Amino acid sequence: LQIAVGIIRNENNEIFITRRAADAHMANKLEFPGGKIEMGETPEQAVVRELQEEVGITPQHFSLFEKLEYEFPDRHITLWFWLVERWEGEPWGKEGQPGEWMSLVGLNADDFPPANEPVIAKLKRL
Ligand SMILES: Nc1nc2c([nH]c(=O)n2[C@H]2C[C@H](O)[C@@H](COP(=O)(O)O)O2)c(=O)[nH]1
Ligand SMILES: [Mn+2]
Repeated sequence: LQIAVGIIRNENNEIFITRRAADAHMANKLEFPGGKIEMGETPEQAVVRELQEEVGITPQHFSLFEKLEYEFPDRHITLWFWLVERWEGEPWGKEGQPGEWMSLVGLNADDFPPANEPVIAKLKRL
């Protein structure tokens, strides 16, 4: 299971975070909008499509900030963390999910999935 997520951050060094549903894997956890990279699709396409679907924006000139693999108690997933600094549209809860800007400095890794630990840390430096 390959996963593409977008680390969306504005000029104010804030990132746009969303909270996962109470009945989803890693429920109630904070997260970077993202989803499964589908067949016949590239990870770059997957992140654009996913952000469009989840927060209504289209990533532009983004880079791969981090790529890693994590083993959850019942599944193994590869995460593709894209740093998105330019985009069209305004990020919002397009799928009716909680969404808001969060200072990079005040992020608490414990709030996100354990898989994001290194990314969250590395983030506090760029
Ligand atoms: N969207 C998203 N999923 C994440 C993050 N970290 C992380 O482990 N995941 C995991 C949780 C899910 O098992 C999977 C995403 O699949 P869904 O979007 O279908 O929930 O990847 C993250 O920052 N964003
Ligand atoms: Mn998702």
